[PDB]
Parts: sequence; structure tokens; C-alpha cells
Amino acid sequence: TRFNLPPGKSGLGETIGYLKPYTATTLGDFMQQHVSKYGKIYRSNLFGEPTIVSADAGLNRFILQNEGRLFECSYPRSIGGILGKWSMLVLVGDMHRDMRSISLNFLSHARLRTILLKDVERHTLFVLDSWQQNSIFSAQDEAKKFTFNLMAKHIMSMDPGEEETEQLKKEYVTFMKGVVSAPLNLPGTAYHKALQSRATILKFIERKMEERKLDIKERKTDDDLLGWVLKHSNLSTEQILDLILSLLFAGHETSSVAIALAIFFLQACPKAVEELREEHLEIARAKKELGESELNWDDYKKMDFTQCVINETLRLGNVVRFLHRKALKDVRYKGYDIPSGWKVLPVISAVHLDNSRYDQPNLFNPWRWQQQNNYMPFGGGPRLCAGSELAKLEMAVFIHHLVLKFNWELAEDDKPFAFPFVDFPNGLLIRVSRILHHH
Ligand code: HEM
Ligand SMILES: CC(C)CCC[C@@H](C)[C@H]1CC[C@H]2[C@@H]3CC=C4C[C@@H](O)CC[C@]4(C)[C@H]3CC[C@]12C
Ligand SMILES: [Cl-]
Repeated sequence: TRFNLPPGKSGLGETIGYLKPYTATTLGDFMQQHVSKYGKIYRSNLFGEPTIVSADAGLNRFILQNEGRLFECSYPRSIGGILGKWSMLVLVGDMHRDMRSISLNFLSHARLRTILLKDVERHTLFVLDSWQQNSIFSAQDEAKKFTFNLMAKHIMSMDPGEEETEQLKKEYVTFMKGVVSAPLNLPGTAYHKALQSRATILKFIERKMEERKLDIKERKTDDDLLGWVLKHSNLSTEQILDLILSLLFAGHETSSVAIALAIFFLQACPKAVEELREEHLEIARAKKELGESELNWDDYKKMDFTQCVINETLRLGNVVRFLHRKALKDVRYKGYDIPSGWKVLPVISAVHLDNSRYDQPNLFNPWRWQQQNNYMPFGGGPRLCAGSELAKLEMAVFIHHLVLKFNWELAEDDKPFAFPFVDFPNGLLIRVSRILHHH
């Protein structure tokens, strides 16, 4: 083959072993064994392609920052099949840049600080005020309701707990299993089921688009993303559809996982919950003195220990395990040959769990962040998560009201696994009890 390729078993495929589920607060047996035997940069045959796998933090940074120059986003076909050819995980170059710009304006700082913050709180309370005490229920399911409803409101003005919002959410439950499965469009497979849901979702959104276009004729309307792209962009119908469909997927499957992880880590770390309660009680009490009832951006900026808990939740729990890229030309990195056209997987989660970068890396220790290259849960470079500031705001507002209203406990054993999407197999069943006297 090539003398300076990274070592490996095989440049004979290893996809099944690579994808075998593992405990989400580790890298799993397959990755650990390959790194122990071959080193942090190794070769394999994965997803049908010769592949370089990187658990090396410096190479991962280099890959992400040289997007569009030496490396390019290159996901398996199931992603583009389900999220669409105009989604941001498929688009490259100028079209990707323009889609990203639209996304950034809509999670733009100004809109985020004002209108979005206020909806985030209202949706947090819609969920928390429905919870019954001393009754087993799935925290993972409730977190996805919160974040999906919030996105449906922001993108298409859909109201939470209305029938059409609940039915739309049910369609999204098929997506993640389809995205990670073989792209066999055959009756009964997970990919076929997600494509059927895609068809249903697309029909729903395009009907709402046609209604909104009539509304804009009769001058009734651009306060949500759908209205915005209709009036202020020249995207085509299909481009709008994939933008909306894929942002609702992000609303189902990203920050909801993070919130479920936080609820799990925190019930095993009561000292962190006590310190969160002090922080949030002080914010609430100050607001009550002023007569304020809604959070504002200045309140959010006070949530310093909450940010420590958010950073630690993302570091330990690793919502995203690795990203898909390909080499755009031959790259020779510290002696290793990365040939043109090969797949390249930056395992962004690896640096988070490296005991030479983080003391006791498998421990939930939010104080490692307090008053404090090694942290990339949102990716990096020109594809750095465009929702990251909304994701942190959702987590923080949800924790704010969670710790003020309730104590909680696990109803049974559970722990998160990576499939590679992160999921609590037993649903993170909890019970809550209402706090009647704060300290
Ligand atoms: C803790 C929660 C989240 C995590 C860990 C996360 C992680 C990521 C990662 C790793 C990527 C890069 C994918 C790649 O480059 O291959 C990404 C991209 C993206 N994410 Fe997030 N995300 C989260 C929440 C959100 C939310 C709430 C939204 C709201 C829509 C969002 C929207 C986006 C968008 C639009 C991109 C594409 C950026 C681009 O291609 O330029 N994400 N996310
Ligand atoms: C497209 C825009 C709207 C943003 C999407 C953000 C979220 C949904 C993206 C960012 C990182 C993505 C993950 C990155 C890598 C992989 C591994 C691949 O083998 C299966 C899909 C999976 C697990 C992706 C699932 C979707 C994901 C979590
Ligand atoms: Cl050779």
C-alpha cells in the first residue's frame, strides 16, 4: 500500500465493531483497543470507505479549521437521504456559507437576547408545570418535548401541546435511527421508515408554506423563520423545506440529550445541585424585589456556575462522538499520509476524556471550570455549531426553573450509551417532589 499511512488492521471492514454501543462517558472498547494498539491516528475500512480515524486533538483541530481547503464535510448517504440535499450537512462551498448565514441571523445575538430568551422560559415552564410529583416519568422524553416545541414555535409559530405540534414531533422520532442505519430503502428497515416520515414532514411544511404565502398576499407573518425566509431570502421551495426540516431535527436531538445528561449527572452530584440552587435563588429573589416576572439577558449572564455545569455535561457526556470528513487532496501530517479522497473521522470526543488534559476525566466535576484546544463539543472552524448559544441558553433556563421547583431521583438504574447517538436505553425514568420551603 502506502508506507506512511497510519497503522491499522485494514486499510475486512470494521463498521459493525466501530458502531457497537458503548457507555457514553467513555470512548468504548473498539476505539480504546484501536488506540492502544495502533496509536491515536489509525486506519480502518468504515462506512464502505478507506478511513483515517483521529483521536489526536491537534489533528482534529487542524481538520476542522481547514474545512473547504484540505478537508470537506462528507457524511454517509443516509444523512442526505433523510435531511435532504439542501441541508447544511450536505451543502459545501458558497451554498453552505449562505445557509449558515441565514441560520446565524436567526440565532443572532440580538434575537437570542430578547425574543428567543423569552420563549425559552415560557416553554420551560410549560413543561415543568405539567410534571406530577411522586410519579415515574421519562426525563429524556420530557427534555425532547421542551426542545422540539421550542423549535417548532421559533420556526413555524406552532404552539406547544396543540394537536399538530404533537403529531409532527411523532414523525421526528424515526429520524435518528434512520440516519445511523444502512441506506436500504426497503419495507421494514429503519431507513425506509425515516424516509416515510420525511415525506410526511415535507408535505406538512410545504402546505404551511403555501398558507403563509397567501397570508402575505392578504397582508396579514414574518416573525418566525418560515416567514423570514419567504420575505427576506431567495431560497427555493425545496431549500426552505430542507432548512426547516433539518432545524426541527436539531431541535429534537441535540440540546434535549444534553439536558437529560445534566439531569442524570446532577442527581449523582448533590453538592452541585445545592450550589445551583443558591445561584438561581439569588437571581429569583433579586427579580422579586424589582417586581420582574420574566428572565432577561442580564439574569442569564449571572448564571456562572450553571455554565460550569453545562460545560462539564457536554465534556463528559459527548452528545456528538465524531464527525465525518474527507480529504480534498493528499495531506502529510506529522509524517502520516492522509490520501486524497479518503474518509477522515475526527473523534472530537476523544480530547474530552483524555486523562492528560482533564484530571479524572470520567468524573463529573463542574468545579474544574470555575474561575478557569481541549474542548470541542460543538465542532469547529467554519462549521462550528450555529445553534451553540441557543443550546446553552436552553440548558441554563431549564436548569434555573428545574432546581427552584423540584428535587428528583432516578426511578431505576440507567446510564447513557452511544449508538453513536447518545440515549438512555431505559428512558431516564425519574420521580420529582416539589420544594415548598427554600433555604
Ligand atoms: C448541546 C447541543 C448541541 C451540540 C453538542 C451540537 C453539536 C454540533 C456539531 C458537532 C456540529 C457540527 C457538525 C459538522 O461540522 O459535521 C453542529 C452543527 C450545527 N448545529 Fe449544533 N449542536 C447542538 C445544538 C444545536 C441547536 C439547538 C441547533 C439549533 C438549530 C443547532 C444547529 C446547528 C447547525 C445549524 C449546524 C450547522 C453549522 C454549519 O454547517 O455551518 N445545533 N452542531
Ligand atoms: C443540519 C443542521 C440543521 C444541524 C444538525 C445538528 C445535529 C443534528 C448534528 C450535528 C452532529 C451530527 C452527528 C455527527 C456524526 C454522526 C455520525 C454518523 O455516522 C451518524 C449521524 C451522526 C450521529 C450525526 C447526527 C446529527 C448531528 C448530532
Ligand atoms: Cl510505499
